[PDB]
Amino acid sequence: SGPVPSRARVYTDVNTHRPREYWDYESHVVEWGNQDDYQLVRKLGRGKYSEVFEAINITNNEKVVVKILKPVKKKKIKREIKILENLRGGPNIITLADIVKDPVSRTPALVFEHVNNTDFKQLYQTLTDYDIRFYMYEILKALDYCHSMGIMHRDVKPHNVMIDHEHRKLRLIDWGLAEFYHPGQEYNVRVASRYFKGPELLVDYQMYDYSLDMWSLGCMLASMIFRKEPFFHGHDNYDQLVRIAKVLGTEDLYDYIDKYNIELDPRFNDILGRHSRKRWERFVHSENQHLVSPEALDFLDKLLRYDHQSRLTAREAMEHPYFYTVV
Ligand SMILES: [Mg+2]
Ligand SMILES: [Mg+2]
Repeated sequence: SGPVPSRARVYTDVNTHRPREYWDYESHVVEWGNQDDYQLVRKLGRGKYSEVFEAINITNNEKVVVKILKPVKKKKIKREIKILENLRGGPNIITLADIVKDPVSRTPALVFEHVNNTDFKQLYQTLTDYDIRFYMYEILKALDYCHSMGIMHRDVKPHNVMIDHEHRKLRLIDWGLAEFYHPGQEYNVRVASRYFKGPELLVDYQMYDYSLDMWSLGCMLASMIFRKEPFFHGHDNYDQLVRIAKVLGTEDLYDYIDKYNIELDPRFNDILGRHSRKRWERFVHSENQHLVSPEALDFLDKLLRYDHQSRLTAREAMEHPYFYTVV
């Protein structure tokens, strides 16, 4: 009979109740303004399909970021743009300020709000217990908003979270893998980044939803409270499930596969072996204990679950006792 169908527990039909113009991104007309208003100042990073620069808008002195695009399918760029436009102005969502092109080279570019980021490899080791709770609540505001707007980010990871620590300002960026949620849709599982891929992706369960982002968020939380980055460090997508199984155990993995009638790729039986669950307290030690609390472990336990339906939604997560101390 094939895999058992699934629906999101929250915001299930939000796109169904909107007109085609909202979610049919392939029909969206993109118009490109003139990049001449922007003077490039310095390179900030390289993306999957872009080179990103700090720039200044010469007409009004605003500091921005210009994401200069490499050749990509028109469908992919329309998706990123339409999603950015639909989410523009939402809490902790990066603002797409302009869509432009250099007059001579014709190279297209996206212009964004600038964030003075401290890379996670330097920042995370300095965060206090309160800071982790604060920034986690900020990411949740972005995710509950985008999920309510019918969008899954599908690439939540530290690299995609810009933090201006001095100003306690966070923005979720890199909407290049984001997609509209339509209940019943069988999606491509080649999304997210290895260490942050949910078990639904790793076992090829296509009918996933916003809860994918909540697994990725749990991977980030575990790496921050335990000072173990990344938390699940697989050598490839198959070994990534083994790393997860060595923590969550194989019994619940096989129960998840059975519940959804998932056809498990034959290489898994040899590599998964048999593993009992490792209690979360086993990850606590002298150097991370000040970031751990019963509330942090209970919260993490409700994010890192095989069964995507059993994970906290972003709104349920915001109501968790772990955030009761957050102003
Ligand atoms: Mg990317
Ligand atoms: Mg990025």
